[PDB]
Amino acid sequence: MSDIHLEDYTEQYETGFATVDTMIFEGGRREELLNGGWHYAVDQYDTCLRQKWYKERYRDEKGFTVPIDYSFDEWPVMQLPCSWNTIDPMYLLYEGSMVFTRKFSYIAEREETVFLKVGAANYLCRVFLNGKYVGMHRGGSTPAFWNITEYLKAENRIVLAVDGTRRPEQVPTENTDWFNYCGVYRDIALIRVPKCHIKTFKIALVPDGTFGHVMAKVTLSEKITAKAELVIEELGVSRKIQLENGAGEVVFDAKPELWTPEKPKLYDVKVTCGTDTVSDRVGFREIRVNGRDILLNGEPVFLRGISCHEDSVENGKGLTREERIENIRIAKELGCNFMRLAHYPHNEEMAKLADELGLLLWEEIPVYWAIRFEREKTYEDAQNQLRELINRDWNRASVIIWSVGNENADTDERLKFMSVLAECAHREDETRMVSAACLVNAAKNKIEDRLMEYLDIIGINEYCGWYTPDFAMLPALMENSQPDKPVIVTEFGADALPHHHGTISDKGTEECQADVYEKQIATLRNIDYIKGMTPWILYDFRCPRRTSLIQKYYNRKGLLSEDKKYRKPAFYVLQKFYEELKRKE
Amino acid sequence: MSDIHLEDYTEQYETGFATVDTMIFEGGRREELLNGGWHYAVDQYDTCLRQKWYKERYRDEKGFTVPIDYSFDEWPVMQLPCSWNTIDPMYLLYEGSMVFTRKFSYIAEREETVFLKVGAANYLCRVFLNGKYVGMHRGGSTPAFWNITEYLKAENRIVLAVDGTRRPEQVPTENTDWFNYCGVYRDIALIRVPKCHIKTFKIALVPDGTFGHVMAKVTLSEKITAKAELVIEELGVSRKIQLENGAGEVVFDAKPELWTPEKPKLYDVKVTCGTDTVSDRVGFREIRVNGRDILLNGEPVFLRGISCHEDSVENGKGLTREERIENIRIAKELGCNFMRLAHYPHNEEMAKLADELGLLLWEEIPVYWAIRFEREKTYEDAQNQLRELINRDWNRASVIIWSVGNENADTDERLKFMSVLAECAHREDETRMVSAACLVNAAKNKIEDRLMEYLDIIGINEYCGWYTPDFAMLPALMENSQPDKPVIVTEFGADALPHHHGTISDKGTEECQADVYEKQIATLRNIDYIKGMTPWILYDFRCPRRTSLIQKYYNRKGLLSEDKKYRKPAFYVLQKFYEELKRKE
Amino acid sequence: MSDIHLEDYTEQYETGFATVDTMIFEGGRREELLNGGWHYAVDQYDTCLRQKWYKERYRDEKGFTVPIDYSFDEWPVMQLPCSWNTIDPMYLLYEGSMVFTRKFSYIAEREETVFLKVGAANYLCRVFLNGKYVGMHRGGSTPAFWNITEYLKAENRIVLAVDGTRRPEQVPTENTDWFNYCGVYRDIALIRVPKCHIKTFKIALVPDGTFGHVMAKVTLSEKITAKAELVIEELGVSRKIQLENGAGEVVFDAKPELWTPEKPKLYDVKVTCGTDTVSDRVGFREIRVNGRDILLNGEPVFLRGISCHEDSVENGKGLTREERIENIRIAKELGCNFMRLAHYPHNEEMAKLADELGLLLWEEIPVYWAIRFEREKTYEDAQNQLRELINRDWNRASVIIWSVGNENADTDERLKFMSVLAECAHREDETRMVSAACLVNAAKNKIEDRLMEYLDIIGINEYCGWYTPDFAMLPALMENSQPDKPVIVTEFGADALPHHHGTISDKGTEECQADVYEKQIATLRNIDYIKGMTPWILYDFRCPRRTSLIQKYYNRKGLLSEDKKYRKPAFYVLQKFYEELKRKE
Ligand code: NI
Ligand code: NI
Ligand code: NI
Repeated sequence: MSDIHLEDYTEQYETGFATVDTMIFEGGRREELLNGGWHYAVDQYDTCLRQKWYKERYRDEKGFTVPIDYSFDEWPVMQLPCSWNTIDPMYLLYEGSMVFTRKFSYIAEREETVFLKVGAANYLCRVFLNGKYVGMHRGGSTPAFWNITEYLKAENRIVLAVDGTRRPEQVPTENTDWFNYCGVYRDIALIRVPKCHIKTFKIALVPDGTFGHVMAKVTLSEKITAKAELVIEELGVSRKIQLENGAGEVVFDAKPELWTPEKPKLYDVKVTCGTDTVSDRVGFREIRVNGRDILLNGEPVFLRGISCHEDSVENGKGLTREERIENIRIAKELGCNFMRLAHYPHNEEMAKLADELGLLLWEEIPVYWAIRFEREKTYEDAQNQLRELINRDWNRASVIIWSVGNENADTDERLKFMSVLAECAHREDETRMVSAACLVNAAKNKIEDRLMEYLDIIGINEYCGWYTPDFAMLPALMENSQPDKPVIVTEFGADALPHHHGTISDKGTEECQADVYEKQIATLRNIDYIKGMTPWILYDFRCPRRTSLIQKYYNRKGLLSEDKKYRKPAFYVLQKFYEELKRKE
Repeated sequence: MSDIHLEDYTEQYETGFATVDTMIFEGGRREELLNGGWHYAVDQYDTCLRQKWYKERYRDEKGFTVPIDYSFDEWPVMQLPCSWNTIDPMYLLYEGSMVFTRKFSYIAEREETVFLKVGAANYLCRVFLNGKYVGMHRGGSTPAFWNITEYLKAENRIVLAVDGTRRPEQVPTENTDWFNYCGVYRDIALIRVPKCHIKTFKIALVPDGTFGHVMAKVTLSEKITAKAELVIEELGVSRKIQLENGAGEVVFDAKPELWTPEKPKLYDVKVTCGTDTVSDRVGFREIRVNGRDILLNGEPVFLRGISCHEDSVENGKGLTREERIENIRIAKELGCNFMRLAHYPHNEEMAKLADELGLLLWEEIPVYWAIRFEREKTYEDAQNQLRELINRDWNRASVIIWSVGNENADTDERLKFMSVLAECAHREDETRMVSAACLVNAAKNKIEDRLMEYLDIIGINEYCGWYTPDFAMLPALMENSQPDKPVIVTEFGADALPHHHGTISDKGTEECQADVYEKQIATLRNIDYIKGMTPWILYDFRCPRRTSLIQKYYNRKGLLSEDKKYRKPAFYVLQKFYEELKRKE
Repeated sequence: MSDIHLEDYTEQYETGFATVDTMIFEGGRREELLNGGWHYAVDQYDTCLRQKWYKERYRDEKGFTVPIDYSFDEWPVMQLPCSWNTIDPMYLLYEGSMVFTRKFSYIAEREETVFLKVGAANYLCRVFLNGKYVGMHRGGSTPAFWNITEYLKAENRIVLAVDGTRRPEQVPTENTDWFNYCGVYRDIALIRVPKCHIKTFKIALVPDGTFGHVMAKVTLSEKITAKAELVIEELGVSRKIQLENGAGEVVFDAKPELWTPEKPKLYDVKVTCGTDTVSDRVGFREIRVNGRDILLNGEPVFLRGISCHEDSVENGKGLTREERIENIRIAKELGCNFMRLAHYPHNEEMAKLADELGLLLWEEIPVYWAIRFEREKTYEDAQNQLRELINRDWNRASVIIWSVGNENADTDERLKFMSVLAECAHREDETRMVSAACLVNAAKNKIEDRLMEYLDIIGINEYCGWYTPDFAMLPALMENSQPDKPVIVTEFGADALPHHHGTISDKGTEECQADVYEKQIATLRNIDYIKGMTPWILYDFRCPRRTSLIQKYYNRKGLLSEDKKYRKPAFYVLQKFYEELKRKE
């Protein structure tokens, strides 16, 4: 009677992990999706994992039918991918488990390996194929890959069990300032590849100040002596890459036009190896820090930014391509050259669109507030998510900063945890800057945090005029501080319910929010070491912490309403500043 | 930064407990309810307990307003008491926290102590009054009492934070076979009493075989020497009780008509002590076991029973008086003299109506499936709920059996935990029988479980013809067993979706369910040691484990549909059996 | 290309008919229903019958999948039995085909024959089992039986294709004055019987004027020599019946209390033959005609009647038991001893409830208006429906009159068709009277119709004061006529929209309807040869011919509104008349 008497029914599924080490490079690969209607059940008590519905035991050993608690083909249907919270109002506040199943046929036209990719599933995803357990993924915003070659038949049943439960030891914890959207909400794909295939492919301008050297790195699925053929036709590049034990790299001379948000030049690149082919569309640029300067392609820059969550009234966390394009267009209308994508990895199409339309990006993992920094398995979770993100987005010129977390306490255990993450980012990616968003040192009203020593760029969150209501605290904060690194003010802002007006002293009104922006900008614009800002936030987003009548379960710090149809007065305050900077160059 | 960086934000509230030791006797006490509209928020991340909204800190020390995430008087309103899951479809699957608040005025007309009673709140209830923490209750089906005398002002604000979260270490665990209804779902009351008041009052027929002696026990809120006076005018009784250190008892002669379900005679009793008065309405009966016989008032009985959950389509767990009367009336129409109230304490009005209308009762605590038997604090939770139940219902003649749990594994840790619970019940109540529902010993197909040694009556659950599909296992089971004490078959049955028909071999149909009842009765009715049965169950109830098309998130073992408007064929099978037994006397 | 180029795709299904000759007697037989949720499609073009979906050809001979236009297990679900028109507003006016399918398991515990019964399906029902065609039924209001023994497997799929299409050559034609309710709307059953089983059982009081002799006739499924034994324990009866070639009968002495509506005495009767047993619950009464007198148990009666359709706002033609009880109770409150069930066989439970509650009945087949009297296959359809009705209801004491049709033209072809139907009824049932509802002879304003010669009782429809607006035509009609047999006025009345008032000259108002009843009763009550009346009608019913603002697609001649919650003034006019007759005895 283990289905009712087994206390630790999940331990048996802690195997077959999808991790950064099972990802494959997808550029240029044809994929068949499993998007569509899946039969589903709400599984509030995790009954599928206790009773093992995926085994489909309908009769006992003696031929008697047994009672069952599921009916796969007669279950209702839900269109995947989606955040299930926005499918039906009954599911808005549901954060337990749902079980999804469908069938598909499989015929190999040649010898091939097949991966299942789940583009994102929050928070846990357990995979079953033809009655057998494939494995699981932990972490709610990164793609998960499993080699399913050995499970496939001519006709298949796949089951996905997805648990939205919040837990203090997860990354993030159970307490955040955003909405817990659950389910399988980015594309589900089948990827056929040769037995010997390209597993990783990384390419970048070498950040040596000459703008004339390009590095490319390849690893294969097998330890083999081989070569790859790299082609960049527009740059006249055709170079051999020699592979030893399935890995190799090359550095070669080239003269690309350097990518900027204003001139987002991209190049088609193609790599062959054995019978395999991949391709990408990549820009070349150098991002460095020199003293207090942020240098893009050798030139100091001011990052005119805005923060942005992955939220949608209709789609929850599963934004469409159109919604991503809208966010970039509105940010550029606002005058931005930079966007802070908070607080987790967004859909990879965001950085691809930023590559194409021209917008610098900061990408982040949800090491947020009271992470269990002492727990080794929590470190393993965080480091895997960091490395998944870096591996997924390595070739995105638009991305210039990896952030290892946000608003964590300055304790010994936090410093060990997050400094090692910062070292991990640097080791995984020699081309990009590493940052994090820190709280103000309240005792000294000072930019001072032990983590900052390990960062290329300091992010500081401050809410003077709001959570720190006395505006005079802001000039004092900047006078008290003299960092030797560039500073991005990674958050400031104020709530305003759309169309809620009052005096500038009425916190929560449009007038007060615009007044906060006026005072913030008047101080920050003349601090020499502040080299950017990403005010919180582009538009209102669902938020379980905000319950007042002038919040209505949305964080109201957006410069636009939650459907992005309406611009609040503070939008035009920030825009006027950014357009001034643009006019000055 | 405590509200965002404190990991263990709940430890500070582990104080001011409501327990069996803070209960007061309520019979004959005037109460003022706080039922009504309460302003409320969905508090998914427990923000109220982290930010301490109940302190209502609206300005800082320098007079600046600070942003806040709540608005008590402008929140929407929910009528309490209720299960919040049936209030709106958005809350059906919500099992986090909600925060409720309202105001009330208080004027003492004489010196008095005041208790707050929360009739039931699942699972945790934290109480705040005028910005101060009063305390909390743990356990989802028993009434909670706090002395609030020292918190009261002329105008008051009360805040209740109620957490529906399921946890493995709770009682029950996170895995049950019933629906997790959450909220404050029985009466909220203010109770004014003298400073020295009657704290407990227990009265029962002495089970000495004469039916002519009555015991009465009183304790006071103060450890003093005093006399109480007990009056039963209809029986010519007036007796003093000498109290010492706040406690005393007396045994006296009386000639009551003995309570039975067929003739449920009740008597008004009144007790005074100092300036305090309490009263009750009680029946007098003797319940004993002799060998394999269950004896009511000296005569062997067969308990023609049905099991029953506290479930309602419209009201969730917060059944109305009319719904309880309906359940009793339908049970009696079915031919029952007995009902198993599963698996937790029902509203105390159930046993009061059973006293009045005439139905014998089994009441139970949710020590169900995989309880953390090794954890001392889990034992403390279970023991407290057991003692709350017994103290609440001590004077209910209809209740004859306390059950200490259901379908637990026969392990050493379980045995230590549940045998000590059974000893607790025996020590707390010398007048009633103790039982539990046990699984069949699958190794021997036998009624054999180490806990049975500690019980007066053996409860056995068996599902031959259903989960044990071979009917032949049932005669084998009864042949293999020769218990020395009475056996109640506390569960058997089969799913049937209302109006879903098929052949008797189609599991899940009405015809198969009726066939299972026919074969169960044919065997059970001729087993000498089976003195009762409570088939599972009177009517269909919400059940998160049952997801098939012929279940629809209801357990379908009811003899009636979930609205009790429709009787399935198996209803008449059982009814015919019970009416034969009644015909025979 | 058969599914697209075959013009006559239905001819292949004109086989395996369910007819009166395949019916079996059901009294006392255990049945397993197939009522429940069936997966279904709207099949507007009869694609299932052209493409043969029931063969489930999913792959071609080379193993390729082929496209299909159905998905049995993933279709939506409809609860059967029902009139599909009242299931959803989208189906109210749908009268094409629908396809229903489900599965069921079958295990024979002994050698047995199995019948499928479809209690009623309007108009055509085609049956498929495990991919094979079983057969079909024609006729929308009678039960259909097919021997499916040789089709059954351990796991079965049944498909029912049901066509509601109206056709001029059907019985009824495409033009009626009632609503075309479609679908399988009475119980679907599986019936297990011995190979040699009792096929028909008929029992009645011998109409020889002694009231002391009972006849009983039995036929078997096999043409063998055997004895049956008949028992009526309450009357001290036990008699053998000698069967030869599968058939025999017996007449025996018995002293039953004679059934009347006021004292509806019934008796349990049981018949055994070999291993088979059937039983029934029957009353004993004599119905005869002598001159102009209708004699019940030897006494002249006046039939205080009302007409009644099988109509329900919520359920369409699939009335519940409660709705039938309501119709009988309201008729008796109106003062009726008699009801005309128009214009087709109602659920057989109607006459069983009339047996029990006490109401005399007229039952009728829908040979209505412009039947294709010249077409032999239309005659075959009508004769079969008549014989199905008579075989179904032979043992119902409440039924005293079989009606062979309604308001047909007095032509030579009609006379040949309907007189042979009347001879059929007489030959099939020696115990009951035969009638029909005839139009007034408009040339003579006279009761005169060539079919009346073949009837025991004359039914005349007349609408003086309504369709014949001059009331003076009614006394003229009765003056012009001097029939030699009893006359029942089988229809009169007037529209009244509930709560629609006006002057007595406003046709369509309550006042005018009451005025018509006053004048009808004033004349009819003093005509010597009028021995009964069944005014049209008890309550408003759906009617596609009535489109005015004061009709709203209902026939408004009811004495009550369509939900039977409201009694119009004419209700009390008729009630006052019937209670005067009852007062007089
Ligand atoms: Ni406005
Ligand atoms: Ni039914
Ligand atoms: Ni009126």
